[PDB]
Amino acid sequence: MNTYLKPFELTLRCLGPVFIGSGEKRTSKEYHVEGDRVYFPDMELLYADIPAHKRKSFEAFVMNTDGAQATAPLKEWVEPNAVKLDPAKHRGYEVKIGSIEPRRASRMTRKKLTLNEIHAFIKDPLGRPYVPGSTVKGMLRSIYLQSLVHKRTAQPVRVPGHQTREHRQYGERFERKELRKSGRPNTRPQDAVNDLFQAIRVTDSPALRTSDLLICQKMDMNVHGKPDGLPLFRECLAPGTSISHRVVVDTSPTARGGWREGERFLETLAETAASVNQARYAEYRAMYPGVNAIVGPIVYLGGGAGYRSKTFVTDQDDMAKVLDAQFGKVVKHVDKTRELRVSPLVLKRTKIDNICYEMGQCELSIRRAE
Amino acid sequence: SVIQDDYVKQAEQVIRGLPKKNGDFELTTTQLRVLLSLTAQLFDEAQLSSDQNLSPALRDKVQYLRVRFVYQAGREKAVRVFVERAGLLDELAQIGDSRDRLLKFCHYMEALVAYKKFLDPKET
Amino acid sequence: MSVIQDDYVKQAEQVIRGLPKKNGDFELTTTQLRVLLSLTAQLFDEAQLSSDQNLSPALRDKVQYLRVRFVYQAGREKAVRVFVERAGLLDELAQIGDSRDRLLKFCHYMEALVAYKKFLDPKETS
Amino acid sequence: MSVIQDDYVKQAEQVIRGLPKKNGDFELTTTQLRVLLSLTAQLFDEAQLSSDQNLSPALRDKVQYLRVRFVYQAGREKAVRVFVERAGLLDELAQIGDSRDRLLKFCHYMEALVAYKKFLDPKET
Amino acid sequence: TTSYAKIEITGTLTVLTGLQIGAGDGFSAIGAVDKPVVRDPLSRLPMIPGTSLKGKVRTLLSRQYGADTETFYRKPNEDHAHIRRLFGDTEEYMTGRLVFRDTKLTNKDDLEARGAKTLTEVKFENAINRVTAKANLRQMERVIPGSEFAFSLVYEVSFGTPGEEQKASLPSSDEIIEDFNAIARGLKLLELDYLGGSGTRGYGQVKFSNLKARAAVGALDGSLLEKLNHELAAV
Amino acid sequence: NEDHAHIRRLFGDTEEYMTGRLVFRDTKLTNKDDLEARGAKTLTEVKFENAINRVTAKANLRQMERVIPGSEFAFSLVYE
Repeated sequence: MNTYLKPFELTLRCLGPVFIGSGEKRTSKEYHVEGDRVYFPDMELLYADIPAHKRKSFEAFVMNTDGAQATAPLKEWVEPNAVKLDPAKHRGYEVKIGSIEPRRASRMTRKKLTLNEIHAFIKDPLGRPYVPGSTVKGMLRSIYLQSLVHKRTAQPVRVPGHQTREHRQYGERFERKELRKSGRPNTRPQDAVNDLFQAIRVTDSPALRTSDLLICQKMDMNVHGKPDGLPLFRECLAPGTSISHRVVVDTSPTARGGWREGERFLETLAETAASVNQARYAEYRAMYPGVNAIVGPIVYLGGGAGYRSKTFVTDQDDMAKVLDAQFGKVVKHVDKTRELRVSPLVLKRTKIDNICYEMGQCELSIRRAE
Repeated sequence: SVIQDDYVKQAEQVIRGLPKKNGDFELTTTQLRVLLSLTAQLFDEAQLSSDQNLSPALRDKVQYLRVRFVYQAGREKAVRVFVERAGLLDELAQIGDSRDRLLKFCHYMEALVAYKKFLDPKET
Repeated sequence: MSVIQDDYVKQAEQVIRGLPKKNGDFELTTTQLRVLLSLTAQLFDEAQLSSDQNLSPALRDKVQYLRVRFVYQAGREKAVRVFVERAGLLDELAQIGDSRDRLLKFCHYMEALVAYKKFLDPKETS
Repeated sequence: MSVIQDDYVKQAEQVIRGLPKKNGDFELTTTQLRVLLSLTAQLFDEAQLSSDQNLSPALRDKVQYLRVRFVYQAGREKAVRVFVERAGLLDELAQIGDSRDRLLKFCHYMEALVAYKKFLDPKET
Repeated sequence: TTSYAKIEITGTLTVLTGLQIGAGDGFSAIGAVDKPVVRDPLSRLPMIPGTSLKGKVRTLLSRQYGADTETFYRKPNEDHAHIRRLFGDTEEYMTGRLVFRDTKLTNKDDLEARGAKTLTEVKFENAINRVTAKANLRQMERVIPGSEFAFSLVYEVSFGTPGEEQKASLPSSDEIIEDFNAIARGLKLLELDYLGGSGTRGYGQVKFSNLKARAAVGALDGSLLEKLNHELAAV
Repeated sequence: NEDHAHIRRLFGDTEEYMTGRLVFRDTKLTNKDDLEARGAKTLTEVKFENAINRVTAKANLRQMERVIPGSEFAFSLVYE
């Protein structure tokens, strides 16, 4: 450590799959499955060994103009003219698939879906997956911003209005009131140099290995307990991986660019993670059948975690007016949230053919290591 | 060869003919920032090179650029109309080993992202 | 032809006065023209030392790069977008062609716009 | 319509005594005007040896450039701005259309402001 | 001391999380991101400008000395007499005693030996809303976490600027230990900090390796260079 | 004039060794066309530096010009 800079050790153990998207989505003309495991070859190595007389056909196959109807796999084109997908000539990586399930009574016509699109995890410039430090620090700006609003408040938080523009301007002023508390001598009091989260430095995670990144499917259970398999296959993580970040606090005085009480907040970090767990989504999780409530130092990380994890709204009917200010012509949420008292209307649970559990759960712990 | 001598005049007529929705210009400048960061490094090593014929390493880098223009236009409907109208897959086959074919291609490529920002709103 | 008039110093005074205000202090700074002013000075130092009235082909491909950096810079900034349109800098750059004295005429008009920009603007002068 | 009151030595003393001083000295020194006193010497020595009564277009070209270099220097300096607007130099440079006689009165009035600048304060040796 | 000397301190600077100094802001290429990084103007290699390396270490050392003496140093020339000795000021120590350098990337061929294609990655970030969550995008460019830079700085032992009312003298051998002790204390503070950029969101974690001192000009006192190598042994 | 006797006979003074034995010359940039062939658009770069106030954490920007690396000057020095 140091005599004015105090580090910590933030370790995150994932209980469900974790998906941090990169902005990359792969089509079915790049991979092809073998049983359960799906192979991802290198895109340039399988092109270089192919001779030049068939390269004009391989360019017209990936760029779907005619022939295939943009749903054919790689084995549609490579099986007649047998170019062997060898894992030694094309140094890629192969990995398994969690589960595949159909929908319920959607036409009964028993439709069976396939893996048309796969969203990709964010990777290193070498090719290995990792966890950014901008994602974990955005989680800690929801743990601290819910413990000051779920424990106690002056008024219970009500979103004023119906339009989404006044729903926008309420959120950007509650944070700017509860976190711009530095008090520099001659500046505006709502300036970015007054933000209390400039004294917390959350570094990135070390690079993991791609041997454990399975493919999931978004299954939306309801109050009856009947999930449906949406076409949202994505390359997630698997429960069992340990992610270890480093957090550094700064013990300079306030208005010098420091926060002496963020260190005191970080020593009780597993405590506020449990107190926000019992008050926000332990009672919501107990409504849906077949789901067993855990107490835990439970936090939520990454996409596919739900609307409740990324806000600080408390009341269930308060969440429905803001969701009906951006949606509403598809499915009416206002009348449906007062019949079964739930918000949102589904639960993002997954399956790896063995145990049905949630999407994005983690187990949190910390220590004050030098 | 498709690139003219005055390439700035024909690179502007390509952008005026791109397809549009009820708004305009479904193709953005963020959908091809992985194609722009690979082109902007081929331009650097070709400029620093002194010999006229390309290196063997300066042909494996051009050949990797051509597999990204089909792997990005395949998974995007807006990009594949842009590559086929600007003729980027026809010009990359003309560059066998000549250095001045590369620099004429990289000058024409960066005159397309100039008129891509200028001929529309919504980009800062 | 000839979008720059004679007595261009009077024409450049009216261009800078016709800019949007945004609470007095101008939207356009000279820092937003820094990558453009450093290229026009390199072009002016090479056309001045030459002698022939027709531009060399090693000098006529630096005018085409200069008029493609003007278009890119006007596309991603709205303060520079109106200033380029109000002064007519893209129409003159396309009509330079190959003559030496329609390139020197462009650079003398370019100095008067920067000279009146620092004079008619506070939050400057250091 | 000139600023010169047909004496220009009393008037050049009515400007330097009215310049805004600071706690120590004047805010304007003579090292800031070296780029303008070197271009005005080339206009003096060129217009003197000409026999005509109106300026040549090569001589009329470098009065527009001295007009632009005055505006740029007054834009990026506070002390030169309070000195150009006090003497009335930028309004007088637009009065010289092509007259040789009105150009020579400017150069006489310019060096009467430099002579009293060296005299009315120390730190000019 | 006894004679004039110049001490050269070499080393290696390796990048652990992605670095973005980013002082271009307009000068960079046309096919580039909104916030580009500092590159070399001829060879297009990423660089560390040396002004950012000097100013960061002086900022971290002015807070370490400002917490042990319980005063807030408001500006330079008001710093400690140990920070204003090896970094410069304009009052009584007019020149540095420490010469920093600009640093190009060195292991370009070692990165293309592995599977790295571009020297700088492009990272997409998000800004979510804490009610009815909608997000706006930004794109960041940063140097990849395998890069290595050839760190170096020089240290000068002479009379310096004595002042108009003083008798000039050379710094004793006990004072050169206290100068080198504050260098390695200021280089251990940088391994906790982030060397320019976002930093609090995971950028710019950096590491030092193989720090050793030489005697480039003139001889030293004797059994003094080996105890300057021991102050640098703990980074 | 108080320097060493080996410095004042090479560089000169105004008391004993009136003129130095060394003549320095001004140098100009030679490899301009070599730098333009390797891709230099300008012969000088502009560097943006930034002083940070320690109280308000504000920004005091400045622009500095300098000769780019790789430039090469012809050196000459005469002895008598």
